Amino acid sequence: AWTQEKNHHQPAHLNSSSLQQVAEGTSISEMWQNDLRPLLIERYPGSPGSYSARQHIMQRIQRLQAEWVVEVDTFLSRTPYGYRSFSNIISTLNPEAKRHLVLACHYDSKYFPRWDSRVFVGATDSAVPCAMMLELARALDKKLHSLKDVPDLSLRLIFFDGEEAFHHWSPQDSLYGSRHLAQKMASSPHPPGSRGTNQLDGMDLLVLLDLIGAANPTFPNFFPKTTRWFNRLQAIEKELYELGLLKDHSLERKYFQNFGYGNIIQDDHIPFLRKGVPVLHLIASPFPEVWHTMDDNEENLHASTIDNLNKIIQVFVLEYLHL
Ligand SMILES: *[C@@H]1O[C@H](CO)[C@@H](O[C@@H]2O[C@H](CO)[C@@H](O)[C@H](O)[C@H]2NC(C)=O)[C@H](O)[C@H]1NC(C)=O
Ligand SMILES: [Zn+2]
Repeated sequence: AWTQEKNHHQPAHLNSSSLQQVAEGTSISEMWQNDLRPLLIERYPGSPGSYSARQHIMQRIQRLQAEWVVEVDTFLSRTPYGYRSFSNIISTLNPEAKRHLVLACHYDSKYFPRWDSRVFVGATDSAVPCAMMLELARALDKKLHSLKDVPDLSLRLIFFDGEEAFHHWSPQDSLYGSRHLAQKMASSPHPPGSRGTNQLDGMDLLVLLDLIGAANPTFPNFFPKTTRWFNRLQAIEKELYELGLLKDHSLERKYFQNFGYGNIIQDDHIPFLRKGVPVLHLIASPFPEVWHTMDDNEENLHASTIDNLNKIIQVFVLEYLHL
């Protein structure tokens, strides 16, 4: 049986001709204004916000001509203030297929106390992620639809709710969603019901994205596990600025750069990675120079980036999936 095939996969590099067509088949002003901004509001749990968002998504997907199958995992937990609810979102093309490329932001904000009209939002941290993840199945829509035949392998999106700790980051004041997804992924098997094959077996990669939207970032590579793939972003990022599908960018300041090895950063990803899942963690390091200050907004953003960085994986994602 499969479960071990996951670790043989290598991609289909396309050519310029194609490489052109969807460096132009993406508009980061379309993203800015349909996907992104109408999330720029306070969207941590309990909040009127944690719905205007959640909901916002849902149709943002399904409105699409491709093939998504959308699930709200929702549950009740221990907040250092009591028993708030939580709502993980789970987009899915080909559910029956049984190995998946998946991308996954945190869809919530930080709670921040209320002493004036000003209020947190989190641009970079992190609606920017989700926003691309949204671009990323718009732009390449029908390419994604073109696969109903129907080996087993497709595309899961995930939006974790409860990235952050209320008062105080801890092993048990944080990640709420993430963890609750693991032993729920783990519990349940697909095939339904292939005995020693649950949901955590078909998770092919996991490219978690956080802190995305500053000028001039740098992403380590943490897990050699998945750096063979990191190599793809070495690779994409050059066969590419060369041909100049890249604005306001040079390769003597690369962000997909290789040295920050086996390092102590703790997102939503840890407990997945801790059923040995191969995970890929991508996250301006050092942190956007405004992280969490009230100043984590539009202002200090930068189209360019997001974008360029929006293409890029809209290749990898392919590649992987033999387009
Ligand atoms: C770029 O790659 C594609 C193949 O992925 C080439 O065009 C395709 O070629 C075959 C014809 O049998 C089919 O896969 C498609 O019908 C073609 N169309 C499209 C739209 O991709 C294309 O010629 C290659 N470009 C080069 C080599 O410059
Ligand atoms: Zn944060």
